Amino acid sequence: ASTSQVRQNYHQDSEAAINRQINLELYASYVYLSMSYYFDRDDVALKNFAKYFLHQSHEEREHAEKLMKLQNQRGGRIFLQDIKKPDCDDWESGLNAMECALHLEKNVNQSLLELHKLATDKNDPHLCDFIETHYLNEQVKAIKELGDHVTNLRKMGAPESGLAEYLFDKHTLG
Amino acid sequence: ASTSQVRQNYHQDSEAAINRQINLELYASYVYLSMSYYFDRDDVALKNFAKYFLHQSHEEREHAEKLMKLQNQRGGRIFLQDIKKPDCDDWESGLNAMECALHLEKNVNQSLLELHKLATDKNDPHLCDFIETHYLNEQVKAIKELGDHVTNLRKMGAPESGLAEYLFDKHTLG
Amino acid sequence: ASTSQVRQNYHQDSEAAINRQINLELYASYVYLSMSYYFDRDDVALKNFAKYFLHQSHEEREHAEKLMKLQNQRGGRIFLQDIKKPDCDDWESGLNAMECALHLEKNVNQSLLELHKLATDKNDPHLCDFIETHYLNEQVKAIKELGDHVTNLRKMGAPESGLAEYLFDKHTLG
Amino acid sequence: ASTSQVRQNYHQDSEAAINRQINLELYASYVYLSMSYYFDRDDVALKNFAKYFLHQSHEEREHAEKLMKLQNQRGGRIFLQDIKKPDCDDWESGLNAMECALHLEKNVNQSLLELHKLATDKNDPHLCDFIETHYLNEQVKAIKELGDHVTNLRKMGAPESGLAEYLFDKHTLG
Amino acid sequence: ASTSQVRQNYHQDSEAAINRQINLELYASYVYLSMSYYFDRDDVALKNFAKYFLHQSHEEREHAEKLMKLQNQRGGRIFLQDIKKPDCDDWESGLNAMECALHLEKNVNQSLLELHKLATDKNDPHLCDFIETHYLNEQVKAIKELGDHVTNLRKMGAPESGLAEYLFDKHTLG
Amino acid sequence: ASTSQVRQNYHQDSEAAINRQINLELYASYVYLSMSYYFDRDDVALKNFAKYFLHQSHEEREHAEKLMKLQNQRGGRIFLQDIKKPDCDDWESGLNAMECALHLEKNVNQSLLELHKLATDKNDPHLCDFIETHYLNEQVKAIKELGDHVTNLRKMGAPESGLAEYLFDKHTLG
Ligand SMILES: [Cl-]
Ligand SMILES: [Cl-]
Ligand SMILES: [Cl-]
Ligand SMILES: [Cl-]
Ligand SMILES: [Cl-]
Ligand SMILES: [Cl-]
Ligand SMILES: [Cl-]
Ligand SMILES: [Cl-]
Ligand SMILES: [Cl-]
Ligand SMILES: [Cl-]
Ligand SMILES: [Cl-]
Ligand SMILES: [Cl-]
Ligand SMILES: [Cl-]
Ligand SMILES: [Cl-]
Ligand SMILES: [Cl-]
Ligand SMILES: [Cl-]
Ligand SMILES: [Cl-]
Ligand SMILES: [Cl-]
Ligand SMILES: [Cl-]
Ligand SMILES: [Cl-]
Ligand SMILES: [Cl-]
Ligand SMILES: [Cl-]
Ligand SMILES: [Cl-]
Ligand SMILES: [Cl-]
Ligand SMILES: [Mg+2]
Ligand SMILES: [Mg+2]
Ligand SMILES: [Mg+2]
Ligand SMILES: [Mg+2]
Ligand SMILES: [Mg+2]
Ligand SMILES: [Mg+2]
Ligand SMILES: [Mg+2]
Ligand SMILES: [Mg+2]
Ligand SMILES: [Mg+2]
Ligand SMILES: [Mg+2]
Ligand SMILES: [Mg+2]
Ligand SMILES: [Mg+2]
Ligand SMILES: [Mg+2]
Ligand SMILES: [Mg+2]
Ligand SMILES: [Mg+2]
Ligand SMILES: [Mg+2]
Ligand SMILES: [Mg+2]
Ligand SMILES: [Mg+2]
Ligand SMILES: [Mg+2]
Ligand SMILES: [Mg+2]
Ligand SMILES: [Mg+2]
Ligand SMILES: [Mg+2]
Ligand SMILES: [Mg+2]
Ligand SMILES: [Mg+2]
Ligand SMILES: [Mg+2]
Ligand SMILES: [Mg+2]
Ligand SMILES: [Mg+2]
Ligand SMILES: [Mg+2]
Ligand SMILES: [Mg+2]
Ligand SMILES: [Mg+2]
Ligand SMILES: [Mg+2]
Ligand SMILES: [Mg+2]
Ligand SMILES: [Mg+2]
Ligand SMILES: [Mg+2]
Ligand SMILES: [Mg+2]
Ligand SMILES: [Mg+2]
Ligand SMILES: [Mg+2]
Ligand SMILES: [Mg+2]
Ligand SMILES: [Mg+2]
Ligand SMILES: [Mg+2]
Ligand SMILES: [Mg+2]
Repeated sequence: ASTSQVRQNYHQDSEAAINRQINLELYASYVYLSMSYYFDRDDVALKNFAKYFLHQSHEEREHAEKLMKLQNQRGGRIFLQDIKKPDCDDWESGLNAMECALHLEKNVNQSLLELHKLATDKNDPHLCDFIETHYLNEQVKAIKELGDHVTNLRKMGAPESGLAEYLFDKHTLG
Repeated sequence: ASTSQVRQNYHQDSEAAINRQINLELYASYVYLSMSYYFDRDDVALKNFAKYFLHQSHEEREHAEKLMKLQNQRGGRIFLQDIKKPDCDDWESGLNAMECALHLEKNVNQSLLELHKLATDKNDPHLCDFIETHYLNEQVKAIKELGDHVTNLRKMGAPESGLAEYLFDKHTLG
Repeated sequence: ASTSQVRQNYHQDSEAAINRQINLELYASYVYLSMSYYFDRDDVALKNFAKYFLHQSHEEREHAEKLMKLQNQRGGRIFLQDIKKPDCDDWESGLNAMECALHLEKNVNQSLLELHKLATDKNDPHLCDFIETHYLNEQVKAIKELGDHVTNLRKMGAPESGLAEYLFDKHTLG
Repeated sequence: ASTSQVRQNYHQDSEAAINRQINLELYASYVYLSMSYYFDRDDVALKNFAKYFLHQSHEEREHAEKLMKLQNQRGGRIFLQDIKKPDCDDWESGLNAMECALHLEKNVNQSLLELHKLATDKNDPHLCDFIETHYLNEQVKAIKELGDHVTNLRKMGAPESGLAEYLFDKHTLG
Repeated sequence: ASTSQVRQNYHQDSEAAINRQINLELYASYVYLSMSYYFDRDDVALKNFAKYFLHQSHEEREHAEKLMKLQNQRGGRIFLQDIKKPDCDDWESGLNAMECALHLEKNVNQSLLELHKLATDKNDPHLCDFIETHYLNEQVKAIKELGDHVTNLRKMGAPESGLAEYLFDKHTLG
Repeated sequence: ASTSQVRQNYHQDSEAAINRQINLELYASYVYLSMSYYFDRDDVALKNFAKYFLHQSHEEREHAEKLMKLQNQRGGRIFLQDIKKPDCDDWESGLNAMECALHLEKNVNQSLLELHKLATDKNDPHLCDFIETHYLNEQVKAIKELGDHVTNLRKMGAPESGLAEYLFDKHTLG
């Protein structure tokens, strides 16, 4: 119960929202992990898709860690939840994985936007700045990159052209 | 259904056991993550406990990844499950965290030993070698290190001596 | 007849099996040699297929040499046999060569697995360790790589697309 | 009585066997020490035989130390015994010393093989791996080297040719 | 049937003769391989004989490869045959191995001379130049070196003097 | 029986005394070896005590070797005896180990002093100089260092303070 000695201008609702966001970032890490190893299957075998999604997975773990650090910086208390498995076991194709990643990042961005709204409603400028500085432009860049990737794959003839996915793997992700 | 072109001498039971082990390693990663940020709380404030457990968390993620790679190398199919949250939100003390980590690593080791027994019963020497080479001695070393740590903390007067935990933090984990 | 001064715990059946395995490795070297120069024909002209299979040929000669060294280390006696010519003179296509290499490596792996079973039945842990350390994971990696290659070529449109085989030659084997 | 906190899957019989093996390695160190200084006598005066056996003596001390470390890693308890003096005070000749070293290393290897059998019967894969990784191939290499040395000395005309032992000292051990 | 686009002034008899020569070079590689590991036996133990013959074995594999490349350069088609095992399993002595190698190289040289005669009869100056440039002087040098070696071993008292073979191993092959 | 060609002014009693001293130095090496691994136990876990005593163990082996060399330099003949196991299996504490080491080094010093008395009574100045130069001041320094260590541990509150032994381990032995 008793307060943290550091706590100031940090609403309990913001504290809870940061714990939800921690879960979401870990969930995103897990989705990209799954995607990565899909492309490492002997019957998929797109090694640069695999590295690309692994890198993205590790990023998301870093995003989670930074929110954990924030929780403590502000005197909130971290409460972890189960990290749900991804929706898919088999991601179908390079294009479909990229489409799923785009939708994931748009979902993560919507959560961060709700979090910023809350921080604004509770007049927490430090939390607003945090989210703006470390998260919002990362999301906009990730979303733009994924859209670019989907566009290229589509134009190249994916998913039906295995050639298209192979060449994208070498030229864009390589 | 149809076979993987790479698959040879890889029993379905071993395939399932590797998927269980993947979950366990990710679970271990999560426990150490939680422990790490506990020591980063302003009311705990043992920064080298925090770094030590973070490093251990990242290790475990690497151990999971290597099993995922193995699954694919052998032509098995990765099936992920929810990563359960840790048993504890509050780890009590440096000593109690170390005790919990020891019990975690002994549990992980017991799983790997059951996995090796299975691999032996199914006459899978490649899988036996894998487990021996990459996992079993890591576990024995981790277990020994954690026991050493618990011993020192106990001898120093933890958990009642906050001095003991502070000085261990600086001299052993620092 | 009279024993080797070094010989210990080395069954005559293991000695014979190692001589068979020596022949098999040299045979594998010969198959890859043949494949290599097929891709060097003026009417095939895929120079990176050619280098890839030449490298694999030299590897296999090294694998044979290490078994010869082992035979002597254990006090067995090397008995060489004719190295049979490969099954094919003309390997048809990049894809078909890769398919044949996959089947070759799976055959070599099955032989090594039978050899390990024998070594296990004769309670020869040094020989078990030898095979595990120097051979079994090499086979699993070779098999996985070849499967990956076959998958890519298939997805790209080989063997009918001469473009697919040309581009694979440059991007994967180059 | 009470258990070690680290102990897992480590049979008391294996614990005792490791203590016996520790004694044997120290015993081997002592035999090579004695051999070394024999060749340093003014009436023997083969300085490279002396260095060769001293190096081998120090190796064996390292092999003992690694088993001591293992005992502790696994939660067993080290119990030392007297290190018996070697069988011989006077080793007769370079050839006879080499012959005695060959028989010593074959004895040490037989002990390690019995130890591996025990570890296998008690389903201790970590201990099996330990012995395989750190000991069995060292023994096979040592045995092969000693056999090679005995062969050369014999072919050269030792022990009757003092010239043979002198020249072996310079060309093989030098 | 249909011609190679590159083929010019390349008689079918020369094409067949190059395929025979390819087999012979691989056969020579195999003889030297066998010789090499004979000297690696614990009861022979002449390590520089072993390295010398291994080097010669690898050379011969290179000589085969260059003929394979030639076949393709000229638009002929490679047809491989079984590589026969060597005549001997046990090479008796350093001197006898050297004598056998001399006879092998003289046989290989006689084949190359017949090949040059054919190339001359078919007015193939490119093939004549090839053989002259890459093969004939190599043979003359190899033959001279082997004769020199046999002479020295004979003068030193081989094969009865094990000392002679030991010292040759160190001073000439070392 | 017959004399060594090198022997001069070297009494048989001195020869025997040097053989006894060789045994004592090896015995000291063994005591420190045992002490070292005691501190490596998971329930003791003082790693710098362990390194300190291991270093001391290796020193003593060097002291033995130098006496063996001396025996031969003077034309005496080395006669080895069993190296007795240490008095203790369990050394109780850092303080008690240090106390036992102090008593060991004082015993070794008393032996060397008796040896010097003998060398003096037999008018062997070379042996007197040997002992003075290589042994007596080493003993005085070792004894002083061990006394210093015991004093510090005692003042710090050992053996009851596990904190004291931990901090000594880091600051003095570290
Ligand atoms: Cl607040
Ligand atoms: Cl609030
Ligand atoms: Cl939950
Ligand atoms: Cl930007
Ligand atoms: Cl299977
Ligand atoms: Cl199955
Ligand atoms: Cl689940
Ligand atoms: Cl280790
Ligand atoms: Cl045997
Ligand atoms: Cl047998
Ligand atoms: Cl045959
Ligand atoms: Cl691997
Ligand atoms: Cl146990
Ligand atoms: Cl037990
Ligand atoms: Cl005893
Ligand atoms: Cl080896
Ligand atoms: Cl023509
Ligand atoms: Cl023609
Ligand atoms: Cl044939
Ligand atoms: Cl010349
Ligand atoms: Cl005298
Ligand atoms: Cl006297
Ligand atoms: Cl005795
Ligand atoms: Cl001083
Ligand atoms: Mg959520
Ligand atoms: Mg891969
Ligand atoms: Mg990202
Ligand atoms: Mg994120
Ligand atoms: Mg669910
Ligand atoms: Mg989706
Ligand atoms: Mg910014
Ligand atoms: Mg589980
Ligand atoms: Mg902090
Ligand atoms: Mg770890
Ligand atoms: Mg793990
Ligand atoms: Mg739950
Ligand atoms: Mg717990
Ligand atoms: Mg290992
Ligand atoms: Mg065969
Ligand atoms: Mg070419
Ligand atoms: Mg290969
Ligand atoms: Mg092979
Ligand atoms: Mg045939
Ligand atoms: Mg085929
Ligand atoms: Mg390995
Ligand atoms: Mg014994
Ligand atoms: Mg000397
Ligand atoms: Mg050795
Ligand atoms: Mg040893
Ligand atoms: Mg006795
Ligand atoms: Mg003997
Ligand atoms: Mg090894
Ligand atoms: Mg022929
Ligand atoms: Mg050798
Ligand atoms: Mg040559
Ligand atoms: Mg040739
Ligand atoms: Mg035949
Ligand atoms: Mg012959
Ligand atoms: Mg020339
Ligand atoms: Mg004594
Ligand atoms: Mg330790
Ligand atoms: Mg000392
Ligand atoms: Mg001493
Ligand atoms: Mg004592
Ligand atoms: Mg002095």
